Amino acid sequence: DKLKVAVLFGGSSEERDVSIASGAQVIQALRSAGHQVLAVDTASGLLGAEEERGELAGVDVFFLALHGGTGEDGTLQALLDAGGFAYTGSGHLASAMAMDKDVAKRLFLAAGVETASWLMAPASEEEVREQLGFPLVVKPNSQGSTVGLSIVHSQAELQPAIELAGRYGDEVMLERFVAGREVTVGVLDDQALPVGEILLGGQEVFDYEHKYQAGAVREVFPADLPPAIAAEAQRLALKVHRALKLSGYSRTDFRLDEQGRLWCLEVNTLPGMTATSLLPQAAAAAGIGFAELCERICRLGIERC
Amino acid sequence: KLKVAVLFGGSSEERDVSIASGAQVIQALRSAGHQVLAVDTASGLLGAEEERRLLASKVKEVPPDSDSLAIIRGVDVFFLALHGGTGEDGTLQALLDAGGFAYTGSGHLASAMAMDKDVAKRLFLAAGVETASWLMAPASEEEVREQLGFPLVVKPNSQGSTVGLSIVHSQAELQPAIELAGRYGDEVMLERFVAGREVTVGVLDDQALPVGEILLGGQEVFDYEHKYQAGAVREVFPADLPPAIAAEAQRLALKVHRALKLSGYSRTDFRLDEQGRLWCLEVNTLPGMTATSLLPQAAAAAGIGFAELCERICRLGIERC
Ligand SMILES: Nc1ncnc2c1ncn2[C@@H]1O[C@H](COP(=O)(O)OP(=O)(O)O)[C@@H](O)[C@H]1O
Ligand SMILES: Nc1ncnc2c1ncn2[C@@H]1O[C@H](COP(=O)(O)OP(=O)(O)O)[C@@H](O)[C@H]1O
Ligand SMILES: N[C@@H]1CON=C1OP(=O)(O)O
Ligand SMILES: N[C@@H]1CON=C1OP(=O)(O)O
Ligand SMILES: [K+]
Ligand SMILES: [K+]
Ligand SMILES: [Mg+2]
Ligand SMILES: [Mg+2]
Ligand SMILES: [Mg+2]
Ligand SMILES: [Mg+2]
Repeated sequence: DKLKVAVLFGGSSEERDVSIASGAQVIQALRSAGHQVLAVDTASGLLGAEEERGELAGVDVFFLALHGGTGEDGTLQALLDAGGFAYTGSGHLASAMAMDKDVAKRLFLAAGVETASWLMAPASEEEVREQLGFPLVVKPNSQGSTVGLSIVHSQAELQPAIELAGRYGDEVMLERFVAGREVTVGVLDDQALPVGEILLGGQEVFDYEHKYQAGAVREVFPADLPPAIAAEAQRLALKVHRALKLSGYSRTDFRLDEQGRLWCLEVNTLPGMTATSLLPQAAAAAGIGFAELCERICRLGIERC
Repeated sequence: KLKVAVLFGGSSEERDVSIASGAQVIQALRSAGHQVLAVDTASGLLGAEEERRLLASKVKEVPPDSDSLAIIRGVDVFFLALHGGTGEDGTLQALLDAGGFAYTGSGHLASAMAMDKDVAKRLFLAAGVETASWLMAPASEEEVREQLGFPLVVKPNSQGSTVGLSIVHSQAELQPAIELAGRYGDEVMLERFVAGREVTVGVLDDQALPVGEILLGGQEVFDYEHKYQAGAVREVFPADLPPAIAAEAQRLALKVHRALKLSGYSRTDFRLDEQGRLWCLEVNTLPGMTATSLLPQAAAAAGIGFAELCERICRLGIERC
């Protein structure tokens, strides 16, 4: 039968605007399926009639429409664990691991999932030149939505990029740049969804502004890939999902180089659920509408907790 | 002087060990001139009468049974004298993060990884630290014979104090050991048994402490009774090891401590086989501070008294948070 769902969204991370967009979509979708939905901005509280345009007693599950920060890195998950509350997405350890890109890439390698060489800042000019080369990617260790990320083409560009990434967290990653195509794989309850490609044109990376403006980039589900490469991307994403002990759903990002080899960048335990977002498009390609997707995520969270 | 809240007790199978650790830490910090509040996380901030009775309780031969645990279930720094469960697996750490409180030991990711022995061992190998072959239940008897063979160790993935652990010498013993380990958590490890010597390395503030050896006599493993009954086993600090082996154990323990992003202090356990190879079992982020505990003995061997050790752990927590 129908659920009472509290959709937690907003928060105080650099991905707050993305989270508000996700929360708005999920609230409408679950209401469309006849569930009772309570909208909670975790930076303010329970929204009234106008703001949407005690009561949480009897809530079956908290839908975590949050992105980044304490909402995605395990902190909120542990808070809800300690309160005995059911929630969607991955648990405390799994969420904390997937947000730490450094730790996650060590586990990718342990699972047989290819990933680009990297160093954590600070790194000397010698270490960078010997192990990484140019161009390279500087990114915060625990951000999302491409926040804080720079492409570094020469040694003189490195320090400003590290300082930029350092404004968004305590650790900074220097990663070998993988030239090629942009591929992403959603997982829903231990099943891979159709692979998607993001067509970047002349751009080096998939940045914040192109991730969340409608029509800024073309996104193709199922991607126009040789069947064996798409099957490999799905095989690897499931290995990542299982390796980090994720639950419910996830979305894994790959770079596909000009030689046909896939390189795993990261996995996201709370991927975007907006209109332009990648995971809903992969689900729709699999035949799963957005409302059904939201309900299934709810029930997977209930079963786990 | 500081104002310290010592959190202890909890509702894990290591509750009695935690009470014993908290009692020592509270006593030592009060001797050093600090104001100390005692907090059993199973109830709350204790009054003097409930403090007096709780802290006098000694660790028993067996851990607190499930039925007993069912009934149980201006501060400068929170000293976490807890062991296991939510007190050590990152849950409480995240609680304290969210409240902006300073606490001792490792953060919430680091604590969660060290309690998950499976994940920790993957990171051991990533850091160049040897560790024994292992499988996670469910594993077919076919897989077990092919990968591990006998003897092997069955242990809960996320316990401590040797709770739920069995040595399996034959096929018939395997299923009962897995059922036992499953009464103490959701995940169960099967690990190749390493015959040899029992070696442990404390770390304090990114420095290794003198290596210790636990002399087990004829016992194959270091169990709950022998860990906490006084005089049950002889423990040697600094261990009587070839210097190159002790120095390698210390190098590896520091690699483990840094690999899992631990903070403050830790204690890493190894088995040393007859060929001189070290095999890393686990690292503990909230090691015991009881009167029979290993970390205080390593600290003492480095010239660090117990009260000073407690104070230094406090200040490392304040500086981190
Ligand atoms: N090593 C790399 N090589 C090439 N492009 C990269 C690399 N790392 C990141 N990028 C680009 O930056 C984007 C964001 O990187 P990602 O690692 O997915 O972090 P985020 O969590 O911010 O999405 C990717 O979608 C990709 O376009
Ligand atoms: N693979 C193994 N080989 C030999 N002895 C083991 C092994 N694993 C555990 N033990 C024994 O069991 C004890 C507890 O195991 P450990 O991995 O340290 O778990 P705990 O977190 O319960 O201390 C060890 O001190 C050791 O005596
Ligand atoms: N974390 C963002 C927001 O929702 N989905 C995301 O994926 P990412 O941009 O991290 O690749
Ligand atoms: N976890 C226990 C209690 O404090 N220190 C301990 O180490 P372990 O027995 O886990 O090796
Ligand atoms: K991530
Ligand atoms: K441990
Ligand atoms: Mg991400
Ligand atoms: Mg990404
Ligand atoms: Mg342990
Ligand atoms: Mg141990």
